[PDB]
Amino acid sequence: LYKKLKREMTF
Amino acid sequence: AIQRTPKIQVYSRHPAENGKSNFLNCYVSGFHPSDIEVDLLKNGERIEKVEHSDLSFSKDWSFYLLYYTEFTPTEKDEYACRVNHVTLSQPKIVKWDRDM
Amino acid sequence: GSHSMRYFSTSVSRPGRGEPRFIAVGYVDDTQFVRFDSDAASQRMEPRAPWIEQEGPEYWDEETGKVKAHSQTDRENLRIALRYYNQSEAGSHTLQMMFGCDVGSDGRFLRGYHQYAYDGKDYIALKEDLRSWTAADMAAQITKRKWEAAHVAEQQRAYLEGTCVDGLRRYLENGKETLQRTDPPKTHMTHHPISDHEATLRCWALGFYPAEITLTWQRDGEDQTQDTELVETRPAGDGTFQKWAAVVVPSGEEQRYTCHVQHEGLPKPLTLRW
Repeated sequence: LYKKLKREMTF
Repeated sequence: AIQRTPKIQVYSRHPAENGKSNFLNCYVSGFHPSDIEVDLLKNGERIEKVEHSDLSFSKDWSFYLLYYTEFTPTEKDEYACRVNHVTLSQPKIVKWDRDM
Repeated sequence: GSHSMRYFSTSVSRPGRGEPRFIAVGYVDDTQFVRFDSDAASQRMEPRAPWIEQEGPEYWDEETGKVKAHSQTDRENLRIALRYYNQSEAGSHTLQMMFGCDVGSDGRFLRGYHQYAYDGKDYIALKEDLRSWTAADMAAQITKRKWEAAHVAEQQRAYLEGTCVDGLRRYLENGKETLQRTDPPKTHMTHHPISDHEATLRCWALGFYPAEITLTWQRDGEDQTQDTELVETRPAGDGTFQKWAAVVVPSGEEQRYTCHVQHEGLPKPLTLRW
């Protein structure tokens, strides 16, 4: 089961 | 942008029996960057249908790929593996040993 | 015994050729199960394991949605990094990413991993305590300060412990045939002269799973790691693994040497003598 960050966060 | 020279290993899946259907594996590992070219040779000629595994790396962030093909060795037939990489002045060719 | 599940993400820019290439693969222990490829025409997460083909399409649609979210995350992560370090866009740069979790023999949570690497070197990563980040350079401290304020460490910790473990738990059931097995290695020695005063002793381990193994050479019970050549463990291609170590010995002193093998599938370690 792959990670899902609710709000996708980038550098 | 660090660089790593690949560790090439060529070998049969099962220990070879002349006239028995085996798999030929060329396994490169511990290299960087990820772009690499691997071919499998029969007496010096490139083999057509060859599948490679999916790109993955180890804990040290070094990539490893497995190129494999089904084959039936003989006493005569020479096989080898040819790998080019940004770290190699020329492509390196590795002949397959029945005892390696 | 203890078990592990990891996802490995690799992104590579190709400046003249357009969009970066994203490649991700799943693993349970040393067994691969799924994969995803940016340049694949399928544009879907595909099973690489036979025991995971049984999953419903609700599962596949969910996974393939999250992996695409990560793919574009890393594509922009690459743009941020070329800005952060001020590398020219003509260069091709790499971002590797790994995350996963470990469980004990009974299945309780053990450790967790969330980490990135830029051009083969550690960029950022999650500490074992899972409340903090390790950031090498001053570029990563920016992302660290970004991810601390956004409470990223807490959300992944919830994933790693809650979701990562529960999936690993069902996988280890689904694949009980393959996954939970342990294959003992089939071992032997080969003898290869070079000169008339020297010969090569090679100790083999064949067809073993998992791949973690320890090969050893000795003389008279004393450890020979001086003259030892030992290859990296190689996948057999059928799901098992192979390895060997070798020493050059004076002939005829050969049975004065012993080879020692340790593996999970072995009740007692093995001793091989010529």
